[PDB]
Amino acid sequence: STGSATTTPIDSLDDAYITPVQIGTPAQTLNLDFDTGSSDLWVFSSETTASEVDGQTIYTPSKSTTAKLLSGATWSISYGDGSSSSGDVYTDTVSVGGLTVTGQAVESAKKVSSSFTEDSTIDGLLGLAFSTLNTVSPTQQKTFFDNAKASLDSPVFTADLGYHAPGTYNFGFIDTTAYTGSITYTAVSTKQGFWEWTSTGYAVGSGTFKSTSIDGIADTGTTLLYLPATVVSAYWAQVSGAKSSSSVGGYVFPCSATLPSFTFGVGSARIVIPGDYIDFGPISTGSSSCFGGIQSSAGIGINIFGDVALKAAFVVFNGATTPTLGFASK
Repeated sequence: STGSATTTPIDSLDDAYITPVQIGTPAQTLNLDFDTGSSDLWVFSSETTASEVDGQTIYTPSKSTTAKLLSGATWSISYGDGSSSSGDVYTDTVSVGGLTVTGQAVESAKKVSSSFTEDSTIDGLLGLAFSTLNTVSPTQQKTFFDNAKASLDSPVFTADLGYHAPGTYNFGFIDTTAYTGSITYTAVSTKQGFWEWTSTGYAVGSGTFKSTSIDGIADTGTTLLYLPATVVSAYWAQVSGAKSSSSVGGYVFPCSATLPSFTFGVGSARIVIPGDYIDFGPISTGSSSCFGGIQSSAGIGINIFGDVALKAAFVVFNGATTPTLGFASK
């Protein structure tokens, strides 16, 4: 089997991408944030504290004839700075573009943190990291991809995110018309539960490519590109007036600037992120100071190849017995 679904930016800045997902019988369609950096499929629901729902579409398990409460099971995900989302667990039928998994664990939120309430465009998350990170207790549950894997024509999914435009998630096949040239595959460490790999280096604009190993994760659930401070300084040095601001919490640059591209290495191949992808707009409405899309990973503990990087590429998440990651230009 295979499935395909269009993923769409939630706003004019590509702050995140939502993909429609059918849950239950009859289907309830929720717009989920497909997240290769986490491993829980969790949703706003009829059980979510009423004052914490503000425009989101909810899953109502009592209206699904295939929903079954997973007895005694709970989940909780904590955020590095902001509270937590948590709840109970059902099993139900989940389909993405008709690709169907029966008995998928669907984590129903009883509480969500404030940032989720405040974002009416995201009805929940569909995790696509490795199932070792799934938070359900006392019985860990499998991701949608893990449950689908054996049925798929190939045990793979691909991310083709758009800049200011819709994109595609495909499961089970490689659309060879979606990229240019060849796909370069690179090794993955699954020990931390992420799609963790090593970039071979970087270049700023038309400058010299610097060969240096950059370990990090391919994370569709993170907006920006987080890299070591030396790399980030080399990039912003090329933007007149750009500087790291402690109060804002990262690099800002004059909105009038024209940003250079940024190139990252995958083996001997090169992925070029156009400068326009690095502009995240005014720090506050009406400001002429803009927020950069490449930021230091210093406080994070890991480098993150988030949407700013991934949307420049066609990305293959190969879940074969030894997983690998593929990148092609597009």
